[PDB]
Amino acid sequence: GAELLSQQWEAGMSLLMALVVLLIVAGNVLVIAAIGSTQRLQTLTNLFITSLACADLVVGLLVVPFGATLVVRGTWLWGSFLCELWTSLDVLCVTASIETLCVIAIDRYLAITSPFRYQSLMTRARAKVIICTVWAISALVSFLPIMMHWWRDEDPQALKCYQDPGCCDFVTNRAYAIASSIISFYIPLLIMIFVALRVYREAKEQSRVMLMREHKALKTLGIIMGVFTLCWLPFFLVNIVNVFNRDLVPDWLFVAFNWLGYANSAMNPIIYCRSPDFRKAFKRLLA
Ligand SMILES: COc1ccccc1OCCNC[C@H](O)COc1cccc2[nH]c3ccccc3c12
Ligand code: NA
Repeated sequence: GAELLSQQWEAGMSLLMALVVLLIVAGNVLVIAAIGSTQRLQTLTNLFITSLACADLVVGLLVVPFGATLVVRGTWLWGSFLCELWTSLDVLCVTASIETLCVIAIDRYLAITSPFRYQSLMTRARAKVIICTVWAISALVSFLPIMMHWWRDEDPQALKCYQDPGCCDFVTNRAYAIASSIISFYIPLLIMIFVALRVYREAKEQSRVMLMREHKALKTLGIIMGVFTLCWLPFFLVNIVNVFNRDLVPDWLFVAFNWLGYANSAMNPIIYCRSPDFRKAFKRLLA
């Protein structure tokens, strides 16, 4: 009865979760194998795309599976330490993603306003240093505050969760909710939007078939940026609203918005099918 409902729901939800995991992983392996085996896809810009695929891969392999076992079994099975590690990895991947999108926007702005300065300034070795720098900064603002417990609240319902090994709710104090949201998300979001609008203005101020092909590619990048925003902004708006008033937004919708964020990790591989070169490498690799 209660037990039959539980069996039906657990089995259906395990299946949906396996699908999501599979889509995230297969799609981002494909992006990475495509770029890694197609000389024509090995541009500097695509080094940043690979990094973005690595963040989404880590969400497919680690973040979503743990989150799935929690949603399905209705308890955390893995101990306190893995709860904190899982949370740190979650925060890391969102931070690395939006910082990397920001870099991509800046790379394109430079290329479109100073193609020659771009040429002498930007090399493989420098792109790699930029990628490492993004992951370094992202790890810094993710792991250390979570591992030093700067996020913990003193409310008794929070302390209840922190003491129960089967609770892995990321219940935070307000200061951390604000500061961490601004540092990991809002600041790079704003930078990315400001730069992406400038790139649009510059594109509008611009042989003909080659200019077309570039503009198709710029719009692809513009779409991954806009869809990332659409997928995560609702979550981070509710995160701030909750600080000021917990009743304005029902909890089920806050949770749904987190899952929409996770869903973003399956979207870029599909969006890259707008490109002939990606489409051809995908077809070939699936052989
Ligand atoms: C809504 O909770 C969940 C329910 C079921 C399964 C997984 C769930 O996710 C719990 C962890 N999700 C974290 C979110 O997936 C990512 O949240 C963040 C990413 C980057 C910086 C951040 N700064 C912050 C301050 C407060 C809350 C979140 C963040 C945060
Ligand atoms: Na706990």
